[PDB]
Amino acid sequence: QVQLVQSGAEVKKPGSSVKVSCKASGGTFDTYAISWVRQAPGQGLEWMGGIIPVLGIVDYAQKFQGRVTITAAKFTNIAYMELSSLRSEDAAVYYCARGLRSLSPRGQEGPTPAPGWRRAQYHYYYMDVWGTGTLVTVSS
Amino acid sequence: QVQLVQSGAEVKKPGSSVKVSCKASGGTFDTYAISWVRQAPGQGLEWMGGIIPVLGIVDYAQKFQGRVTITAAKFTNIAYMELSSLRSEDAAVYYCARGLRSLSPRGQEGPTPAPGWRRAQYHYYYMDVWGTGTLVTVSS
Amino acid sequence: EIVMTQSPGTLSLSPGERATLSCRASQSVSSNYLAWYQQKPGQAPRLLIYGASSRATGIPDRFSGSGSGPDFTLTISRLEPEDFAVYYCQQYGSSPGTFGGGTKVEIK
Amino acid sequence: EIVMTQSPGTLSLSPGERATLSCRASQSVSSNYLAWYQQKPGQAPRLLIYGASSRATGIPDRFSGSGSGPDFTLTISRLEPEDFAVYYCQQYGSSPGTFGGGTKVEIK
Amino acid sequence: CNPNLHYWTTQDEGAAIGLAWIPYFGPAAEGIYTEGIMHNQNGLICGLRQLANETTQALQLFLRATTELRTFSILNRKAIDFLLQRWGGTCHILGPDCCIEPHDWTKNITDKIDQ
Amino acid sequence: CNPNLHYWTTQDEGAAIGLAWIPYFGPAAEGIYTEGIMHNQNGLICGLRQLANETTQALQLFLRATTELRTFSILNRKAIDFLLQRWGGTCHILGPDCCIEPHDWTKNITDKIDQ
Amino acid sequence: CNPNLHYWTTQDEGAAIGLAWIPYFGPAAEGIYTEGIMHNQNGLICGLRQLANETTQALQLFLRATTELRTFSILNRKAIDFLLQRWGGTCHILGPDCCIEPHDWTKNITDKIDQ
Amino acid sequence: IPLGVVHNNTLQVSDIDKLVCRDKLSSTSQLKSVGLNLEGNGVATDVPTATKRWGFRAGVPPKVVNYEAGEWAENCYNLDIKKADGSECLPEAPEGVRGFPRCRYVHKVSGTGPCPEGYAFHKEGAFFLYDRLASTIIYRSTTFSEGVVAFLILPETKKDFTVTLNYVADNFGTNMTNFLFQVDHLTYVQLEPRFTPQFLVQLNETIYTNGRLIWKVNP
Amino acid sequence: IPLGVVHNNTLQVSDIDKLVCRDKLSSTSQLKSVGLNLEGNGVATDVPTATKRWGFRAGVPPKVVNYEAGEWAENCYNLDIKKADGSECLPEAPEGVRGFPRCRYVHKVSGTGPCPEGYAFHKEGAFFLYDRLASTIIYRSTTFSEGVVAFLILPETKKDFTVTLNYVADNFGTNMTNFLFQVDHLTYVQLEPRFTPQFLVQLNETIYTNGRLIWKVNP
Amino acid sequence: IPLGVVHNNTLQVSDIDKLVCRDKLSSTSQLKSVGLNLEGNGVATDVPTATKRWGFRAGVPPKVVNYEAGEWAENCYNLDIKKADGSECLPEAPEGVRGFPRCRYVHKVSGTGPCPEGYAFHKEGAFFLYDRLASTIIYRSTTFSEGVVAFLILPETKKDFTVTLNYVAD
Ligand SMILES: *[C@@H]1O[C@H](CO)[C@@H](O[C@@H]2O[C@H](CO)[C@@H](O[C@@H]3O[C@H](CO[C@H]4O[C@H](CO)[C@@H](O)[C@H](O)[C@@H]4O)[C@@H](O)[C@H](O[C@H]4O[C@H](CO)[C@@H](O)[C@H](O)[C@@H]4O)[C@@H]3O)[C@H](O)[C@H]2NC(C)=O)[C@H](O)[C@H]1NC(C)=O
Ligand SMILES: *[C@@H]1O[C@H](CO)[C@@H](O[C@@H]2O[C@H](CO)[C@@H](O[C@@H]3O[C@H](CO[C@H]4O[C@H](CO)[C@@H](O)[C@H](O)[C@@H]4O)[C@@H](O)[C@H](O[C@H]4O[C@H](CO)[C@@H](O)[C@H](O)[C@@H]4O)[C@@H]3O)[C@H](O)[C@H]2NC(C)=O)[C@H](O)[C@H]1NC(C)=O
Ligand SMILES: *[C@@H]1O[C@H](CO)[C@@H](O[C@@H]2O[C@H](CO)[C@@H](O[C@@H]3O[C@H](CO[C@H]4O[C@H](CO)[C@@H](O)[C@H](O)[C@@H]4O)[C@@H](O)[C@H](O[C@H]4O[C@H](CO)[C@@H](O)[C@H](O)[C@@H]4O)[C@@H]3O)[C@H](O)[C@H]2NC(C)=O)[C@H](O)[C@H]1NC(C)=O
Ligand SMILES: *[C@@H]1O[C@H](CO)[C@@H](O[C@@H]2O[C@H](CO)[C@@H](O)[C@H](O)[C@H]2NC(C)=O)[C@H](O)[C@H]1NC(C)=O
Ligand SMILES: *[C@@H]1O[C@H](CO)[C@@H](O[C@@H]2O[C@H](CO)[C@@H](O)[C@H](O)[C@H]2NC(C)=O)[C@H](O)[C@H]1NC(C)=O
Ligand SMILES: *[C@@H]1O[C@H](CO)[C@@H](O)[C@H](O)[C@H]1NC(C)=O
Ligand SMILES: *[C@@H]1O[C@H](CO)[C@@H](O)[C@H](O)[C@H]1NC(C)=O
Repeated sequence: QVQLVQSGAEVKKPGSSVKVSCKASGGTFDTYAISWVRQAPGQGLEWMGGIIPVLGIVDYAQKFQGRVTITAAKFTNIAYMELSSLRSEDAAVYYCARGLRSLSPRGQEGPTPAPGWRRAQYHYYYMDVWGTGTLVTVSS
Repeated sequence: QVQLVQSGAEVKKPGSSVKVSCKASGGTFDTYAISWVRQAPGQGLEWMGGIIPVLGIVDYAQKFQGRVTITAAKFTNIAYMELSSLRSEDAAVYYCARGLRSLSPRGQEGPTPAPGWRRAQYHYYYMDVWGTGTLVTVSS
Repeated sequence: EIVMTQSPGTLSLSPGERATLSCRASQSVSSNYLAWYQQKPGQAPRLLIYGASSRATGIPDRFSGSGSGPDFTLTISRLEPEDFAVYYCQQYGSSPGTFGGGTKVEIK
Repeated sequence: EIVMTQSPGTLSLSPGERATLSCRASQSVSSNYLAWYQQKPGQAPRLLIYGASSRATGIPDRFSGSGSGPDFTLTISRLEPEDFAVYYCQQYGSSPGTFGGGTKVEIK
Repeated sequence: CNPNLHYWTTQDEGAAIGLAWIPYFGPAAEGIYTEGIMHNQNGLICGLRQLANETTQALQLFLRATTELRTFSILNRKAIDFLLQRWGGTCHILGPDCCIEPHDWTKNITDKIDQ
Repeated sequence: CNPNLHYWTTQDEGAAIGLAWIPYFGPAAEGIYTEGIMHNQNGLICGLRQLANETTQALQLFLRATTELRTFSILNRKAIDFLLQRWGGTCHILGPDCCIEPHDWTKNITDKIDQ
Repeated sequence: CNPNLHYWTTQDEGAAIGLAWIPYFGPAAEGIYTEGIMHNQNGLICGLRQLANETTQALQLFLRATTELRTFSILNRKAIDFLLQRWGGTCHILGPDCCIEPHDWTKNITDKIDQ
Repeated sequence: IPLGVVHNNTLQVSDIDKLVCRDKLSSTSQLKSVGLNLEGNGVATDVPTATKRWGFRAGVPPKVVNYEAGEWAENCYNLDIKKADGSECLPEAPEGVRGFPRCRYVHKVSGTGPCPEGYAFHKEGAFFLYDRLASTIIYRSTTFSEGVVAFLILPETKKDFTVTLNYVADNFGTNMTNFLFQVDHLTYVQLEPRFTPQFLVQLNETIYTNGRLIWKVNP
Repeated sequence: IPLGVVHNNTLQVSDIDKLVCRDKLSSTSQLKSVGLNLEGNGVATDVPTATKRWGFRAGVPPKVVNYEAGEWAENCYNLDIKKADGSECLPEAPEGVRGFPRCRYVHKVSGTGPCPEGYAFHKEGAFFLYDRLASTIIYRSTTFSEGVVAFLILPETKKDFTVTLNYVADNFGTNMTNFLFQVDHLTYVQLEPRFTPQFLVQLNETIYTNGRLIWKVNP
Repeated sequence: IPLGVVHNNTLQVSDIDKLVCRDKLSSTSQLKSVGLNLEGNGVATDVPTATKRWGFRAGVPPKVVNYEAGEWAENCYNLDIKKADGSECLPEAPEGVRGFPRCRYVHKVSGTGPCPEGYAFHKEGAFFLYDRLASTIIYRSTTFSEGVVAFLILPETKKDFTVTLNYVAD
């Protein structure tokens, strides 16, 4: 049994860059897509792109374009999100999960290409393994 | 020069199992017979079975049958006595010692044959190196 | 991303009572790949159902899902005190997949 | 097991005094393999004699043993403060080997 | 098959080299090969590939049968078999197998016959 | 001695294998030998053991005298000595030196005389 | 050049060893060589020094053409080329190429012709 | 081993059991081991296929043979195959083994998968042709072509007889395998088996021009 | 190095300088290297003997030859011998060496002793026969038979020419080696030289049946 | 590769294409690989010369040939050279390599320097003669003579056929 674990809670200033971390703790993250959520108070789980240390493609959520970096070192057991331009709306409990425990090209779907232009593909699957949460408190 | 070191004094409750440890400390215990005694107050040295880490067989004392495990890991420098079903009679200072630092045939003695039945044989020699002792206090 | 909502949003139930939770996607979910998961406040979520109805590993018989297209449900038999969690849905049959806002199950 | 006793059991001696300690086995010791060793309270024991009479490594001339069969002795010359120890015997001439109850040497 | 052969071989020539024979005074690894392109004259190029495929099965059967990791010995061993096949240390002059050419020997024999 | 021989050899035959010729599609290590039992025909079995023991001394003196750890080429070298012994690059026939048999050449001398 | 040669060689002599043939009953290091001192009769050794320097060029050009790292089969290869050079196919009896000595066949051929 | 002989510019095959007295071998300089590529037989040389042509088995002693001459390859492979945890799948090339330097394109492939214990090997027994060495085993980061070998006696006559592609593997052949063609960590091509090395370069130039994470051909 | 020759199933031996015009060698396929065991020669094959007939010396290089065929062994050894502190006694076998797979019984031996520096060699020079390989040195955890190697020429004719016993060692020959045969990790029997592999099996099965730390045969 | 041939104590050199019907090779025992030293040829054998004879280059596969006999060496060298950063410069001798057995003096040298990537080797192509092994490479702590290798044919006849210095590199 692998227990995904988040770092503890912390208080951050607006505009800062928060490195949100998850440790595999009883496994590694090597080739699996580690999906993330933002459980802002009163909200559901807002999704962020999957991290694959040994990546081909990793994703980025549309609502976090330019805001969240999805990244990990190859063959590591620590996965990270980099949340830039932090706002009080981002105060949330963050969680990691294994959302497709093998990012083969099978997990690569998307809108079709146009003649002369191409759309990229990515598809994550069931978040079967979920970790503990970290509360990021954000001032403003 | 090797000087055996026994753990220090401890207080234990009756019914417990005390694993008494001794370090070779300037040697190892590898193939050597490490004999043990129990110096209960008012008594002499009650003998316990010799331990060979890299064992074929190890010995046992009759008074400790079903009471003491004679054991050490292969090629280690730590030797142990597991004193189960502890009673007030076991309140004693325990010591480890080197005697016959090579289990071999001179170290294989015992009752004579009775055809149809077999006897195990083990023997230890003069104990030249004695370690420090551990007082195990046993409640009642 | 994909829009998802949940309903009734609140279920006032007695332990031992059977009740049904509903989730609705703005789009049909391919292969009926909708997940259900639950957490009580202060807890990490656990996957209950995947594939609209199939039970996730280690999930008791009390949890049984259903549905097709964009329309899915979870029926919980003999709801236990430990199950008065906020239930959430997530679409995995499409991409980007998406989460709903949750349905709260609470003791009556 | 094997029974062994020691005697007189107490020796009140002056430093510098010569004295003899005795050990008795219930059985003859093969090859006269009786050991003598001594400890003061708080000390680990040290082998003095092995083989009934032979001196153990690092042992001064003041210690000399003797005996045969089950009957053995240790003579200590010029007894020093460091030698007002409890002396014990052990049989290595049989198996399992055995220990005596000790003979106490004390200052007069 | 492919009748167009782009081939290479080793620059194993002797009188090609002056003082560059010293192995640390030249490429000594990549720049020591030749190349060229040839047509399938007489069907040789595709014929060789078929030979090579037939040889491959025979060879792995011969390789599993040995202990040596690296075969360097095949060219020498086969040169030895070539002479042994022609002459296995035994010879019959009148045997068609000893690979003897007595055609001018005959002339020396008849020159003697005629004296 | 033990007059009998229980022996094994390598399956070094030719097309004895179908598709299992690929080393990764068959035993390729333990199941690639043959075996049998033979009697002491002509005293051969115990005779060979003595030869092998005499050979062992000759062989280890050789090994001590060389630098090659795995002299697997030793038997090809032996084949070379067979050929050199038999014909050291020079072929004499009147003595049994090249082991050529000219004896029935008499018939070809006779035929030349009669042409 | 130096006409006074101190040389050493391998103790490769066959019947030189009694029971010391056993790998760990002989010196196995320094006491496994023979040696001596000779005068340079006819300037032979100085001639060999020149040969060895010319050979080194030919040899390294050869070595650079292969993949074998530690060879010795190279001298056996010279024995093979010797045999192939001399009899690489057919034997031309009266040819300068076979190095067959048919000349004394005259004794046996003449005896037959004379009958 | 049959021996091919070139005679009167014709390749003839001399069965070993048949004696051909006209064949003259004056020197071992006439004896050449030739490495030939599996291209000259008209078969597919792409990555998905090559992966299908590879697999693993333990209990097989390793084997290497040398060679002196050979064919040029349109395509070679350079493999550095790892397990999901980063450990090696392939053996290290032993001393003396070097990657084959005569390839117009080299399909360098990495990525991860389960790598069942054994040596990676060719399914039809083709030899991996390394620089002047051939084996039945794939070695780490070492370039090779796939091929066959032949041994010939040559006549005494004076005849004398790049682009790196980078791919991301997916479990190395476990029924379902897909590859990506990588240009950069942000730039990929989904790899479809019907496309050539030239195609991949041309598509790389197109994506490169148009701002560059993984894109399709869209024919 | 003499060469045996087989003529009408009769051994003849051809000396290096003796020319035999009847020895017909059409190819090297007739040349064989044969490993024979030190069993059919009438010597003791037990464990104590094997220890006695072995010894060590440092500064003696390793030597290896191969063979294609040989005898089956009644008695093989597989040794994993350690110094008292756990350091390895025997050298690692080099790559390509495999334990000999043709043994009815394998005397697998472990235990400890002083292991004088050097390589372990046979006292009369017998070879350690590994799978298809003969060498002068005993290698760690590798099965071998002990024997001699013959070379010979065969006529062109169509003739085509398990149980592990676990023991524990005592000091490797320091004027005594009391071996115990292991029945289980808690059951050992005094090894007596007249107890054959077969008797050891019977002793193991019998005491196991009867409930089994040391025992003796008491015959 | 030419072969020297000894004829009644006279030398002739046999070319590959030179056919001599007079040369009989009854056994491979008549063939020798001989390691000759760079000494009797009148060259300097001193310390700075030996160093000038050595240099480094990468990209060269290593090569070894054996030899059976050779000349006594008055001047052998033994190098155990480290890099400027303290790590080993020279390659380890491979299995089977021991130094030259017959040296009057051994010019053993240690010390450090920048160690250009490559193998230390002879400028003239001379071989490093080790115990019955000749190579193109210098190995750690191993004694060698400097020399050349001849191959030759001998007649069938019964002719049969230390001080340590301690230097530092800069
Ligand atoms: C020497 O020359 C011979 C021909 O004379 C070659 O032998 C055959 O070559 C053909 C290709 O031309 C091979 O055919 C293909 O084999 C692939 C591999 O299959 C292996 O694994 C399966 C189990 O999954 C086994 O049953 C099979 O025997 C093999 O071990 C298949 O995947 C191929 O099928 C796919 O492609 C074809 C188009 O090519 C489609 O029609 C199919 O639907 C499918 O998508 C195909 O079958 C054939 O296997 C070779 N062997 C034999 C015995 O016929 C030798 O390979 C060549 N020597 C060397 C070293 O290459
Ligand atoms: C090739 O074939 C030959 C025979 O033609 C074998 O050579 C002899 O074989 C006999 C056995 O048949 C050997 O005899 C025995 O030698 C033992 C070893 O002696 C040496 O080592 C000990 C220990 O270090 C030294 O003390 C001793 O001085 C020697 O240096 C002896 O220990 C044996 O004696 C014991 O056993 C016999 C019964 O066999 C009892 O009668 C004795 O009382 C005693 O208990 C015995 O002498 C003989 O030594 C071998 N060599 C020679 C020159 O004769 C080859 O071994 C064989 N080679 C191969 C590779 O198989
Ligand atoms: C086989 O035998 C032949 C001779 O028949 C030897 O071949 C050449 O021999 C000459 C004479 O010994 C060598 O010449 C010497 O080279 C030294 C090294 O110079 C290097 O560095 C300079 C730059 O500083 C470069 O220009 C040059 O090319 C080299 O890379 C010089 O230092 C020597 O100079 C001294 O001696 C000469 C007289 O010989 C004086 O005139 C000078 O003033 C000075 O005192 C000299 O020039 C030549 O290098 C050898 N050839 C090769 C390829 O090395 C073979 O060496 C020999 N082979 C073997 C294996 O033994
Ligand atoms: C894809 O095309 C680009 C553009 O030509 C290649 O990048 C250039 O490579 C050459 C070397 O061959 C360098 O000198 C240029 O500086 C590179 N230009 C860049 C990065 O802008 C690129 O290598 C090609 N492909 C792949 C598959 O990696
Ligand atoms: C000694 O006896 C035991 C008990 O039968 C043998 O061990 C069994 O071996 C078989 C395989 O042949 C296994 O399936 C059993 O599970 C084993 N049993 C136990 C308890 O381990 C053992 O091989 C015998 N050893 C000998 C003859 O050397
Ligand atoms: C491949 O498919 C077969 C059925 O044809 C199945 O038994 C096997 O487990 C599958 N292997 C993998 C790796 O999916
Ligand atoms: C073996 O016995 C001899 C006396 O015969 C003795 O000198 C030697 O030291 C003893 N060796 C060992 C290892 O005990």
